[PDB]
Amino acid sequence: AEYRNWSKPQCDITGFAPFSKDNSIRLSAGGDIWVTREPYVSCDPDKCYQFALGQGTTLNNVHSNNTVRGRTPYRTLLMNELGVPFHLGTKQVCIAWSSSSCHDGKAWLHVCITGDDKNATASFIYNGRLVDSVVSWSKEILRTQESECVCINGTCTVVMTDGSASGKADTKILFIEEGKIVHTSTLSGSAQHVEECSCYPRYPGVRCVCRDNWKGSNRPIVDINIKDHSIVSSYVCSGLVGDTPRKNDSSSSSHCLDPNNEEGGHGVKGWAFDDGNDVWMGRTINETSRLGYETFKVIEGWSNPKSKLQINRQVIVDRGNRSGYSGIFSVEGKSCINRCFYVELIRGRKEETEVLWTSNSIVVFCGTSGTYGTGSWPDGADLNLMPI
Amino acid sequence: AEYRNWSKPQCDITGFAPFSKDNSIRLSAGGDIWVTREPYVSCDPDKCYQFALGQGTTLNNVHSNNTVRGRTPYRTLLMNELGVPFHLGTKQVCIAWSSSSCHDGKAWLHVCITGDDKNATASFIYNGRLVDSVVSWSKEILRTQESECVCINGTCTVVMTDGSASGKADTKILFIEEGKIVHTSTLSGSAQHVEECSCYPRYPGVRCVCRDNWKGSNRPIVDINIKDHSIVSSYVCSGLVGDTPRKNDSSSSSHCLDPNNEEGGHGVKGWAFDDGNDVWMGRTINETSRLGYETFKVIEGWSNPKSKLQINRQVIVDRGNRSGYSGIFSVEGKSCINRCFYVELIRGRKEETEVLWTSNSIVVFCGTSGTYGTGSWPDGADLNLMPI
Amino acid sequence: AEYRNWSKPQCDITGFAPFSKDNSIRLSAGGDIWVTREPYVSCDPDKCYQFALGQGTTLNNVHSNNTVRGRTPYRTLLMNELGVPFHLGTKQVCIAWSSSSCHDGKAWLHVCITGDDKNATASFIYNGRLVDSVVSWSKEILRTQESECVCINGTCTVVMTDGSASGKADTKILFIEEGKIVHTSTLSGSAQHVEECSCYPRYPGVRCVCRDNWKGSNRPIVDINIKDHSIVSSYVCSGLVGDTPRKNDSSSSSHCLDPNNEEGGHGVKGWAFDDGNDVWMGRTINETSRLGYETFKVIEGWSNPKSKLQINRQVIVDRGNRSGYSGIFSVEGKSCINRCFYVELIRGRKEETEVLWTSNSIVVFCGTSGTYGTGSWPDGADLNLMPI
Amino acid sequence: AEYRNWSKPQCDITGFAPFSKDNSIRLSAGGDIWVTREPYVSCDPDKCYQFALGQGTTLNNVHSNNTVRGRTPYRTLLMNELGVPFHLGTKQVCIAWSSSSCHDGKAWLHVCITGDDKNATASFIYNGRLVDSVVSWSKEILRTQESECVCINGTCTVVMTDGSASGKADTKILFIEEGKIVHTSTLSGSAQHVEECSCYPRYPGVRCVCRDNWKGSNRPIVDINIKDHSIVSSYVCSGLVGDTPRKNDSSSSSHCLDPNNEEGGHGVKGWAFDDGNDVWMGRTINETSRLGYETFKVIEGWSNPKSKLQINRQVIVDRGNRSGYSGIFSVEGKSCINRCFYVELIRGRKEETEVLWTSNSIVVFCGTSGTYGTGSWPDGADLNLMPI
Ligand SMILES: *[C@@H]1O[C@H](CO)[C@@H](O[C@@H]2O[C@H](CO)[C@@H](O[C@@H]3O[C@H](CO[C@H]4O[C@H](CO)[C@@H](O)[C@H](O)[C@@H]4O)[C@@H](O)[C@H](O[C@H]4O[C@H](CO)[C@@H](O)[C@H](O)[C@@H]4O)[C@@H]3O)[C@H](O)[C@H]2NC(C)=O)[C@H](O)[C@H]1NC(C)=O
Ligand SMILES: *[C@@H]1O[C@H](CO)[C@@H](O[C@@H]2O[C@H](CO)[C@@H](O[C@@H]3O[C@H](CO[C@H]4O[C@H](CO)[C@@H](O)[C@H](O)[C@@H]4O)[C@@H](O)[C@H](O[C@H]4O[C@H](CO)[C@@H](O)[C@H](O)[C@@H]4O)[C@@H]3O)[C@H](O)[C@H]2NC(C)=O)[C@H](O)[C@H]1NC(C)=O
Ligand SMILES: *[C@@H]1O[C@H](CO)[C@@H](O[C@@H]2O[C@H](CO)[C@@H](O[C@@H]3O[C@H](CO[C@H]4O[C@H](CO)[C@@H](O)[C@H](O)[C@@H]4O)[C@@H](O)[C@H](O[C@H]4O[C@H](CO)[C@@H](O)[C@H](O)[C@@H]4O)[C@@H]3O)[C@H](O)[C@H]2NC(C)=O)[C@H](O)[C@H]1NC(C)=O
Ligand SMILES: *[C@@H]1O[C@H](CO)[C@@H](O[C@@H]2O[C@H](CO)[C@@H](O[C@@H]3O[C@H](CO[C@H]4O[C@H](CO)[C@@H](O)[C@H](O)[C@@H]4O)[C@@H](O)[C@H](O[C@H]4O[C@H](CO)[C@@H](O)[C@H](O)[C@@H]4O)[C@@H]3O)[C@H](O)[C@H]2NC(C)=O)[C@H](O)[C@H]1NC(C)=O
Ligand SMILES: *[C@@H]1O[C@H](CO)[C@@H](O[C@@H]2O[C@H](CO)[C@@H](O)[C@H](O)[C@H]2NC(C)=O)[C@H](O)[C@H]1NC(C)=O
Ligand SMILES: *[C@@H]1O[C@H](CO[C@@H]2O[C@@H](C)[C@@H](O)[C@@H](O)[C@@H]2O)[C@@H](O)[C@H](O)[C@H]1NC(C)=O
Ligand SMILES: *[C@@H]1O[C@H](CO[C@@H]2O[C@@H](C)[C@@H](O)[C@@H](O)[C@@H]2O)[C@@H](O)[C@H](O)[C@H]1NC(C)=O
Ligand SMILES: *[C@@H]1O[C@H](CO[C@@H]2O[C@@H](C)[C@@H](O)[C@@H](O)[C@@H]2O)[C@@H](O)[C@H](O)[C@H]1NC(C)=O
Ligand SMILES: *[C@@H]1O[C@H](CO)[C@@H](O)[C@H](O)[C@H]1NC(C)=O
Ligand SMILES: *[C@@H]1O[C@H](CO)[C@@H](O)[C@H](O)[C@H]1NC(C)=O
Ligand SMILES: *[C@@H]1O[C@H](CO)[C@@H](O)[C@H](O)[C@H]1NC(C)=O
Ligand SMILES: *[C@@H]1O[C@H](CO)[C@@H](O)[C@H](O)[C@H]1NC(C)=O
Ligand SMILES: *[C@@H]1O[C@H](CO)[C@@H](O)[C@H](O)[C@H]1NC(C)=O
Ligand SMILES: *[C@@H]1O[C@H](CO)[C@@H](O)[C@H](O)[C@H]1NC(C)=O
Ligand SMILES: *[C@@H]1O[C@H](CO)[C@@H](O)[C@H](O)[C@H]1NC(C)=O
Ligand SMILES: [Ca+2]
Ligand SMILES: [Ca+2]
Ligand SMILES: [Ca+2]
Ligand SMILES: [Ca+2]
Ligand SMILES: [Ca+2]
Repeated sequence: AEYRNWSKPQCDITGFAPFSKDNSIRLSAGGDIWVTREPYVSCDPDKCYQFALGQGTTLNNVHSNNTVRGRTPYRTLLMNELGVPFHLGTKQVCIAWSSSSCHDGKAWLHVCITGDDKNATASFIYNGRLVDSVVSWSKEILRTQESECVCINGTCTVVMTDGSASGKADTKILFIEEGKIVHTSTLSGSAQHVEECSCYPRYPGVRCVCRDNWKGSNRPIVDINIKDHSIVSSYVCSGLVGDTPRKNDSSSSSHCLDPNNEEGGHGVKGWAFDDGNDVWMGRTINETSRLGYETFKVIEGWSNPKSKLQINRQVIVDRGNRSGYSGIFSVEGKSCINRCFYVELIRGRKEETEVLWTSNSIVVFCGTSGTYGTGSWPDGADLNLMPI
Repeated sequence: AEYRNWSKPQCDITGFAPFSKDNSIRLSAGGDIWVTREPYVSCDPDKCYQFALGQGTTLNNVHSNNTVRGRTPYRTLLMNELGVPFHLGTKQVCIAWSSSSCHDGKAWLHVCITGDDKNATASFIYNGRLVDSVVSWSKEILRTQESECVCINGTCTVVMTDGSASGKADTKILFIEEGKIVHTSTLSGSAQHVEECSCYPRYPGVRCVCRDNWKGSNRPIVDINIKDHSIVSSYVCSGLVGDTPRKNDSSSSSHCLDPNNEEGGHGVKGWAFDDGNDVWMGRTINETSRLGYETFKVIEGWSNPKSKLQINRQVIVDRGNRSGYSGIFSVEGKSCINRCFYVELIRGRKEETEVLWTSNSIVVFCGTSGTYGTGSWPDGADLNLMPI
Repeated sequence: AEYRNWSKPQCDITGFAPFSKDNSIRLSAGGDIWVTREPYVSCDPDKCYQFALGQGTTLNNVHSNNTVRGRTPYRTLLMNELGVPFHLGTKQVCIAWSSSSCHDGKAWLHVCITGDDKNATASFIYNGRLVDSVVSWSKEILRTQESECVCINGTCTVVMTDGSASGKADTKILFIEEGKIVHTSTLSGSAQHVEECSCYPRYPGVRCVCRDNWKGSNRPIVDINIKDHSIVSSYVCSGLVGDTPRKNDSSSSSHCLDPNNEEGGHGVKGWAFDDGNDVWMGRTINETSRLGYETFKVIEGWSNPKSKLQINRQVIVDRGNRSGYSGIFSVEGKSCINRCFYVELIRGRKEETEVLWTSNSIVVFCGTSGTYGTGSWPDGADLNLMPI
Repeated sequence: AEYRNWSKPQCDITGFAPFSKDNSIRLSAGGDIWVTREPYVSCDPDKCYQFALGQGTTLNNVHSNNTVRGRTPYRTLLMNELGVPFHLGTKQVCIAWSSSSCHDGKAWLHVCITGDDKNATASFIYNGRLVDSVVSWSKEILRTQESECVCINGTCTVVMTDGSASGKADTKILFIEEGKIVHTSTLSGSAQHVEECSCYPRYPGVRCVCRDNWKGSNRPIVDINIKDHSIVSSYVCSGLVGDTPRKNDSSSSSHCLDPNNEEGGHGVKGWAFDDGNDVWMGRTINETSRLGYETFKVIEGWSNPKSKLQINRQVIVDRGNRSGYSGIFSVEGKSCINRCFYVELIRGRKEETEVLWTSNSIVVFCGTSGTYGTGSWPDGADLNLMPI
């Protein structure tokens, strides 16, 4: 086994094709399925695995009540092969209400945060063993990506924030080798608030596209230079913006360095990446809430804060169906690195009062250099008919 | 791991021996089992896998109501080892209301079609990743085999159809190397309508025996040449025809070039293969309905359209129980390529109104050069006793 | 991977140590467990597998009614790693209401029989593909061992019977190389009725201890020469006799060549093996019924038929508890071949009328050259409480 | 594949990081989970496994009543990958009401004990086959570690006891090569009563921290020389003692050689290990019943029976919640050997009478040389809302 260098060009992309659906909730009206949230996908060199933070309970289960809650000691990171839904034989790989995993070509790294809000613990687990742990530095909800980390030449990076959800917070980038935190750069550049980054390998370094929970409804970018541990940061220029909430298509605007100050509060995890001076991005369809899910290309949207020219729209989930978190992952082809993404399909509380639980299912698309059509692929469960 | 070439002669066949039964429905009365239809069987160099098209629901499950429906955004392609019923630990390999799959000696190809009726998308998945996709070309229910594809020297082939189900349609044959659509030949020859081909290797090409849904109760044949991509086609000469509905044995007739025009409309997926000038074929035992299942050799049935001389019959499913789709697969023996087939045993709606769902189980026989006896192997669930 | 030769001295045995137990019936009151009968154990070079004949149903399932029946089309051979109870992810490896399996060092052979009572088919499955089959020869319930077969230098041997359960039946021994029947030898020597042979390797031959459903309460021995395919047969001399029914310890007697004629009608599958001129053997504790199980050694039990001198008695299952079929299998130690055995633990109809089903769990013991104690390991379910 | 030698220095330990939690009781409220007690953790070179002792029943079952009982013939030793809950497809690896396991580099070894209280039997199962067995010597409950054994150069040591739980009793140390009992030295030194040892490699020997159930709330230490098979023994010096029950912190005293005589009756399985002349150790928070769980470092606590200076306290389970047995396991890193530990979270009878069953879940923590914070990880099920 050799370490992944990811030293290949990005695959040509014309949009994304259908790849996976798990049907989790539909399956839990007549099965034993875990209650989850903040799912994501990552792949070893052969195949892809789906992750989630469980709630330490199944759905048809009295312990399902009040699983809207985001941190409990009973939360663990679930790991299955992609498209094997989270059944009772599912492996909980570490204790965590916040997590990030990646495979460096030789083994899996997992980053797992659990414990008190003010004194949380991050564990670093590699080749099935604990190798390290750092402590919460600002004492306010140590948290990480909720999607895959990236590993170049055996050096894996992960972005972590401790701090205010609504003011300056303390963001750091760790560099992990065979499970050991070898360096710790602190955030730099113009990004003013950073959360749940969707990172991808852009040789010779790593690029991430994040959530700004404070004053931006445009999206932070982070460059990460893997050799000298340096960081620069900014915002996704595209005048069509990827956070939720945000203003409508006619009003909005963006900046290449600063938060647009537009409904900037709150947000949703999301993803975008670059194709020359253009930008591929996904986002919710509804501008203020977590309904529907679209991707597209904005022409010159990577390098022009004034561009609002989308081509290649694809509806993933239609505006009548709930979406949620979403992130990126990278798959290595014979000739190129492909970009793929997942979409958390949230059901239940607080938005849906037909039940007492909160959970998700998931849908995964992958870039293609070929052709595709339309469709829609929601969660498809009926809550009025669900275990009451 | 070298590519499969299948460059061994077809095994001496005196008939078929019992190979596999999954018992899916009876089990789903006392366990959480997937609702499925359109199963098939394919096998890697070491062992055999069963596939099927899930309904994103288990049987004892409120979402099972209405699963008679062909295309939903929740249908996914399920894959287990042969004889492992579709339990909740079953992997979904892609989103699909129409698929095919083959292993090429090195890795699995899946051809998965999902999306809108008028704008379907086919994804091509190889060695664990999306490598390609085509849109619907005629915008009228893009569909493929519902059984194994075939790969020789690392080029795999699949047959797809877009367009009318009761008039001329647009059938193409795709050639695929490591998940990459490398050529697209268009259908040619006498065959006038084509659906759901059951293809076998037959060095140095591939042979398919399909379903004409338009004016044929005789079955289409499709020859595929692999090195130059040329396609010819015709019908199965035998005067005892393989489709359902059809005319009875005294009344029916056939042609080697055109459809026969006898109850030709509609159909069922089925299979045949040649042995010199003789034809082995399975079919249903009722003329108009998917009841029972039989197999036999029609002597000179591959090259004389008047021949109705059948020998070596066997009742696979007795005339009073339910059959359905049926297809071939080829298994590489020590000295020869053998031929086997599964039979979909469809139960429930709309033919059976004791329940609200529609599902299948399966039985599998394999070619034998040895000896054998008689029996019947239906689904054997009581729908009078099933889930509410 | 080399073939098994089994060419090592047989291990020293002082009695048997506990090895495995599946508590299947106990689990089936709070889980989905297969209904089975006629279980057995066979090991690959690395580890053991547990086998059984299914009823195409789990226990908490409406279809479990009249699982007393011994031949339906819904019966399959189930195969798990030893210890892993028959849950829904259990593989059904072939269609069988009578089976025998065994690993030759390179791959598994399975010998499965299904079909009509008067025309059944035995399928031979090797390295995951169908390689041969044979028709019933006497048209009267073709059956086989219901426990492991034995393979030497890549030649496997299995004993099958077809014919009357209460008169002269037609017993044959097959030699199967890589799934292919290379020879069929008919039964020879002095044994007058043969069924359900528990066979073990004994370099260079194979040897089997069987059941006489006809006139014997002593046990047929069959002896198979693997190179020149010769058969002899006789009975287990021991005045202590292993079949059930039988006369009591004081009243019973035996014979080295003929059936004792003492309560010979009916029987049970059991086992024995030589230890110089002595015999180790198991049997039900009760004379006329399938209650309790015991093993002991009988000094000069292999060669002198007047001997009734037992020693090293062990109670495996106490006399107030149900037992059943039992059979031998051999595990290869570093320097010698060990000998182990399984006791079927039958619960349900028609002996126990509290429930409508008929199922079993199992317990497994292995030869030791060490010291051991006492105990009793029954099935331990309470049927006064099981489903309905 | 070479034997494990464990010939690396012990890793720096500043404390413990969260590693795994299995949430077994909460899951059993809506899913089929085994009833277990006396769980523990051991790892092959690649990955860890959670073992436990099954009550031969799942939780939602009639057979779960009276699982408070310690020894029945339905108990088996369960084995899953760490973080995979004891679901229906979990392997039962041998019959055991008391057990121990280690991997020696090449394969697994299981020491399992079952049978009559006064004539128990212990089976030694190595690389999937029974290699040995010894009877109960003092005919008063042969029992063993209930946590991992330890192997060095392919020789495994395990500690067993036969005799009184409140008096002199007979402890022995077995030395096992590939499942073969090669030698047996008996207990020697000032250790007066020894049970349930939590052992760990300490090249070139093995050391163990045990339970004294007779006169000592300090914990026996046992040192095992692997080369001359010689045994010394004593007690953990630290003034804060590891047993439950015990006196409070201002009353407690120890002794390096003899039992303290302080509420010395009864006990709980627990662990400690040396770090220079300091000791690392865990224990229940509450001094007299199994409530809460804590770990800390005692400065000079390994060598000075007067030292009561603890540093680095961590609460694993808060004092409102239930703990139980806890043991140690060792994990080989690149440079050094890490120490880890599990905690049993016992729920139900006798202490809690809302339900009729007794079962557990586990939480697991690992040595770290990095940093950490606080938290509490109880079992977290609601027995009020549990199955009747
Ligand atoms: C089968 O499926 C295919 C593939 O998904 C569909 O083709 C896509 O259709 C979408 C939707 O129309 C296209 O996305 C849109 O592109 C527009 C640009 O289109 C033209 O204009 C420019 C500039 O003059 C030309 O250069 C270019 O060649 C085009 O002719 C954008 O304007 C769209 O954005 C606007 O529309 C959406 C609604 O669609 C609004 O909600 C937005 O806010 C915005 O106002 C959008 O980006 C996409 O490019 C097509 N892709 C491909 C590869 O063909 C087929 O339509 C479908 N077939 C059927 C029968 O449904
Ligand atoms: C035990 O199991 C074996 C194996 O399955 C059975 O043997 C098979 O039996 C079937 C059914 O009879 C045979 O198939 C039939 O072949 C007929 C050919 O007739 C003759 O063929 C030659 C010479 O002509 C002779 O060798 C032979 O003796 C025959 O007399 C076909 O005409 C049959 O088709 C017609 O009948 C069926 C109903 O049976 C109709 O439904 C058809 O539409 C059609 O009108 C039929 O195909 C088969 O060849 C046998 N195989 C072998 C290997 O022997 C035994 O039947 C079974 N035994 C018992 C006692 O149950
Ligand atoms: C702890 O566990 C061990 C191992 O299981 C037990 O020791 C075994 O005890 C059994 C039962 O008594 C023994 O089996 C019996 O052997 C007898 C041999 O006769 C004597 O001769 C030998 C050698 O000459 C002497 O060493 C010895 O003293 C014997 O007395 C047979 O005669 C017995 O058969 C009769 O008894 C049984 C039931 O008791 C009847 O059902 C039969 O029909 C028959 O009439 C019997 O076979 C066995 O050999 C012992 N094994 C070993 C290895 O020593 C301990 O008993 C047990 N301890 C406790 C307290 O339970
Ligand atoms: C975030 O997370 C970390 C990690 O858990 C916490 O830091 C630990 O805090 C605990 C609890 O206080 C510390 O353990 C305690 O250590 C005392 C040491 O005494 C002093 O002396 C040293 C130098 O000799 C100084 O460095 C230190 O500042 C101390 O003043 C022990 O004496 C304590 O034992 C007594 O208290 C406990 C209750 O705490 C009683 O139950 C005992 O019986 C006894 O009376 C105690 O064990 C631990 O050392 C810290 N570890 C580290 C690495 O710093 C943070 O507290 C936490 N932050 C927040 C805000 O929660
Ligand atoms: C269990 O099986 C028996 C036998 O199949 C069932 O009893 C038979 O039911 C049929 C149709 O209802 C009757 O015509 C017969 O008279 C019955 N036969 C016998 C031998 O009794 C019985 O109903 C089944 N039990 C359940 C609960 O379904
Ligand atoms: C569901 O839970 C509601 C809110 O309960 C709160 O959160 C839970 C997890 C507990 O910690 C509890 O003490 C809190 O009050 C309840 O009001 C409601 O009764 C529950 N519903 C059911 C059906 O149990
Ligand atoms: C079962 O469904 C019946 C009709 O189904 C209709 O079409 C499909 C696509 C469903 O999604 C459904 O919502 C539509 O109404 C219903 O009329 C009937 O009430 C249903 N029965 C039960 C028991 O739920
Ligand atoms: C639960 O069990 C109680 C105690 O009975 C004991 O345990 C069972 C398993 C048997 O071995 C019995 O002979 C023992 O005395 C019962 O007294 C009680 O009723 C049981 N409760 C229920 C609900 O079944
Ligand atoms: C967009 O939002 C603003 C609300 O601030 C509104 O004035 C404007 O008309 C909206 N435009 C459209 C096209 O919805
Ligand atoms: C956004 O979401 C809410 C959900 O209640 C809906 O009522 C509103 O109309 C949506 N608006 C748009 C423009 O999609
Ligand atoms: C077959 O059925 C049709 C009825 O439409 C008829 O042409 C013919 O007479 C039938 N043949 C036999 C043998 O019944
Ligand atoms: C075919 O099936 C139908 C439906 O029950 C039946 O009524 C009919 O008689 C069958 N036809 C023949 C020829 O057996
Ligand atoms: C054995 O059975 C016979 C009946 O044939 C009876 O007379 C005798 O008492 C029995 N002997 C023993 C030892 O049970
Ligand atoms: C067998 O059971 C019967 C009662 O059904 C009993 O009388 C007979 O003696 C039993 N044999 C033994 C050895 O217990
Ligand atoms: C410890 O636990 C016991 C058992 O319930 C309880 O009575 C007692 O109050 C506790 N003691 C302390 C000091 O917390
Ligand atoms: Ca925002
Ligand atoms: Ca259930
Ligand atoms: Ca047709
Ligand atoms: Ca008999
Ligand atoms: Ca004590």
